[PDB]
Amino acid sequence: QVQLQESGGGLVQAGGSLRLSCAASPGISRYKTMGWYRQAPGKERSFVAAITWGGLTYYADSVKGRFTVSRDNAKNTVYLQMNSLKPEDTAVYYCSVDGGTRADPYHYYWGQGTQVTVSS
Amino acid sequence: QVQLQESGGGLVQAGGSLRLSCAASPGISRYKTMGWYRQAPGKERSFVAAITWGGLTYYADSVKGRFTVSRDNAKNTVYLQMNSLKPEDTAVYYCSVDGGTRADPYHYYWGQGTQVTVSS
Amino acid sequence: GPSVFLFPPKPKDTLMISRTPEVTCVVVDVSHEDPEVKFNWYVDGVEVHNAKTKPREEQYNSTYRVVSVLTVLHQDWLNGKEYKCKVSNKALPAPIEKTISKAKGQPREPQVYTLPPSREEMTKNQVSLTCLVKGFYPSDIAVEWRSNGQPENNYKTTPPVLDSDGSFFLYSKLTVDKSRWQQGNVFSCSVMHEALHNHYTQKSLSL
Amino acid sequence: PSVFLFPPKPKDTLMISRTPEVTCVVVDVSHEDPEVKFNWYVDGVEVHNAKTKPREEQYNSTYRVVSVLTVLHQDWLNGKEYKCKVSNKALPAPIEKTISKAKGQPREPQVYTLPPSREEMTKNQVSLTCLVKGFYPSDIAVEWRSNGQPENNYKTTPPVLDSDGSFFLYSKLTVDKSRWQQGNVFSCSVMHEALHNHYTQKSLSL
Ligand SMILES: *[C@@H]1O[C@H](CO)[C@@H](O[C@@H]2O[C@H](CO)[C@@H](O[C@@H]3O[C@H](CO[C@H]4O[C@H](CO)[C@@H](O)[C@H](O)[C@@H]4O[C@@H]4O[C@H](CO)[C@@H](O)[C@H](O)[C@H]4NC(C)=O)[C@@H](O)[C@H](O[C@H]4O[C@H](CO)[C@@H](O)[C@H](O)[C@@H]4O[C@@H]4O[C@H](CO)[C@@H](O)[C@H](O)[C@H]4NC(C)=O)[C@@H]3O)[C@H](O)[C@H]2NC(C)=O)[C@H](O)[C@H]1NC(C)=O
Ligand SMILES: *[C@@H]1O[C@H](CO)[C@@H](O[C@@H]2O[C@H](CO)[C@@H](O[C@@H]3O[C@H](CO[C@H]4O[C@H](CO)[C@@H](O)[C@H](O)[C@@H]4O[C@@H]4O[C@H](CO)[C@@H](O)[C@H](O)[C@H]4NC(C)=O)[C@@H](O)[C@H](O[C@H]4O[C@H](CO)[C@@H](O)[C@H](O)[C@@H]4O[C@@H]4O[C@H](CO)[C@@H](O)[C@H](O)[C@H]4NC(C)=O)[C@@H]3O)[C@H](O)[C@H]2NC(C)=O)[C@H](O)[C@H]1NC(C)=O
Repeated sequence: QVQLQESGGGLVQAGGSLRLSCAASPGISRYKTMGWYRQAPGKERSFVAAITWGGLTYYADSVKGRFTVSRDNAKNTVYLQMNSLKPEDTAVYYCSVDGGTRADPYHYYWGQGTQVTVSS
Repeated sequence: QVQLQESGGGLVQAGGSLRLSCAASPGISRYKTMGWYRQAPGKERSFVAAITWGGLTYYADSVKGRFTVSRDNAKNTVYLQMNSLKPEDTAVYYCSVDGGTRADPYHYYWGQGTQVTVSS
Repeated sequence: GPSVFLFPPKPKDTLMISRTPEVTCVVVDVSHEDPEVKFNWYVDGVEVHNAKTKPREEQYNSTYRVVSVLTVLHQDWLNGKEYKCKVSNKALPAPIEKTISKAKGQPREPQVYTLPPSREEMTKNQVSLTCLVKGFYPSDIAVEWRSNGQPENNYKTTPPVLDSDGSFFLYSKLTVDKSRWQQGNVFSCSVMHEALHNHYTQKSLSL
Repeated sequence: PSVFLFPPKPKDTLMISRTPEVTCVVVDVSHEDPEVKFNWYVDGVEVHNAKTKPREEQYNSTYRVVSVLTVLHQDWLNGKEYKCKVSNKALPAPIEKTISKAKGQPREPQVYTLPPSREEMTKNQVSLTCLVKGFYPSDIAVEWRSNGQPENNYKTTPPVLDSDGSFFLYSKLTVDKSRWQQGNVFSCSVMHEALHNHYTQKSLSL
């Protein structure tokens, strides 16, 4: 079956950096958009970044300038590079294979989640 | 390297009958609906009959009751039985492989056309 | 590959206790080698089983079209309850799940104004009677015209349109024979929307 | 791939001071066949004046290509009828789409202005209404004018099909009740091909 197995979580203090990565089962991500979503307790799961198969990147305003999503199309893995981590960035991060529109997306698959917590 | 070959056209007098047939290349018609269209000189192509792979039949009112479409799914051939032919029925007759909607169909393949003439 | 569409109830069905609101799951582009498709339903992620599946219905394009109807115990949809349809099929690697709910956010009440025909319009044999419904949210609404209590047939209504303030308005035009208007006949515009008291209101209109 | 053909905007075909465009949009172009080719027909004569933008990837990782062809404005008004043909190596035969102005006897709009209902002035903002009815075909344009400068804060419904086969719509202008009360003159201006000079205005004040 399809897996979306993520890695690279942990704890960092404010202003540090961390590289999440998420490997796709073969085929399933090919020609499709891979997106990152994160969820804090007491809030919904919410959008962070996404990269199209052609390299177009989209960011939530909360995180523009500080995170950078990228992708290795050949190995089926997508990456999220987090810089200037601030305590608000504490959450579980789920990666997805996405369709639809930027304003109204459709979520094909979800990874099982990684915790990333940034202490002050 | 012919797809959709129609046959059995010819010349007939009013009130006569004729059995059009159309053989498809292996594969191209399987699970797909096949149609008949006709074009008279001085007019554009227009719909006559169609039969879906599951055997549902559609007709233009011009020919309802008078024409009968049928299909041998295993032989990949569709048949048009024209009865009580009247002088408007003169035209070039094309078979097709169709998709889409009745009101807005989409044509995968076209036959090369056979002339059918109904005398006075 | 087969595709799924999930449709809401009709505004009237959720507004009247006398009517059954239904949520509808449509599967098109089902192929012939594998006709069979799931239906599993969830109101708020708890599985229900009240759904009615009709037999698959062949289409012009030689694909199947399957429909599953779930009837909602009216107050649920009206409460922001969330409904999920999930379909898998041998031609689908993983199931497709679609979700639907009432528009989220604060209901705002409609405002109903009737407008007489313009003084010019009486050179015509029929005058236009106008009802302006504005300031409402969500867009779901039902508007009808009534005279003497009995219904009125000869009216048309615009689709809801987005006003710049983020709410909707529409207009309702009832065409009456000028004689009927001038003889002092009283006409009535009736509007239903959830944000109204009693889910209902009129405004009257007469010479 | 799917294909969508859009008419010119009404304004642009009604005023000579504006250029009407016909627009062909192809979505769901995949990455295995990035290539899309376009053929245009003005009443079955192939043209070649058309502008194809370079394809632009979308959020869902399919492409969207748009080809724009410009109309010899009177042509759209003369009922010239337009055909887009889209070829793509993932489709056996092309997709062809056609579009034109509705045919039939053009009927003149009738423009009525309506004061706000008085139950409305409990608000600081009142709505001014324009009824445009009896018109055919549906291509039309409505604006609100005061003192010559336009009015920004107006909305208009889409044309609706009336029982006689003709169209109507409404246009709602919101003004500050102070503005309504001072005797300010407000103007409903509509353009439509059956109107004299393609134009008429209808004004209204307390
Ligand atoms: C990947 O992501 C893609 C983009 O993110 C996405 O593309 C989208 O694809 C869908 C189809 O799958 C397409 O939907 C069509 O949209 C038509 C209207 O598009 C307008 O308006 C919408 C807002 O409603 C905008 O989103 C569009 O950009 C477009 O804007 C217009 O653009 C032109 C060009 O600049 C301007 O001049 C206009 O002024 C501007 N106007 C507006 C208001 O925006 C819509 O009308 C289509 O409906 C027709 O087909 C439907 C069935 O699919 C029917 O239900 C419906 O009734 C219509 O039937 C048509 O009716 C006509 C009138 O009778 C007939 O002449 C037609 O023959 C008939 N068509 C039939 C029967 O097929 C349609 O829904 C989106 O527009 C498109 N989005 C964009 C931005 O291009 C992909 O789908 C995604 N794919 C995947 C796999 O994820
Ligand atoms: C074989 O032949 C089949 C039969 O003709 C044909 O099925 C057709 O498939 C197309 C697309 O594959 C599908 O198009 C969709 O239609 C949606 C609206 O469908 C309504 O209304 C149309 C008329 O406009 C009717 O034709 C439909 O039957 C359906 O009727 C409704 O049915 C229910 C239940 O019976 C009734 O209760 C309703 O009252 C009734 N409504 C009527 C009669 O008006 C349309 O909204 C869809 O567009 C949306 O998705 C597109 C992407 O695919 C977007 O581009 C577009 O903007 C819309 O986006 C959605 O927007 C929502 C916000 O409002 C979001 O919440 C959604 O998330 C978002 N969806 C997205 C992004 O996916 C879409 O165009 C036809 O409906 C369907 N017809 C039938 C009869 O089943 C097959 O295609 C054919 N296959 C082949 C291979 O040829």
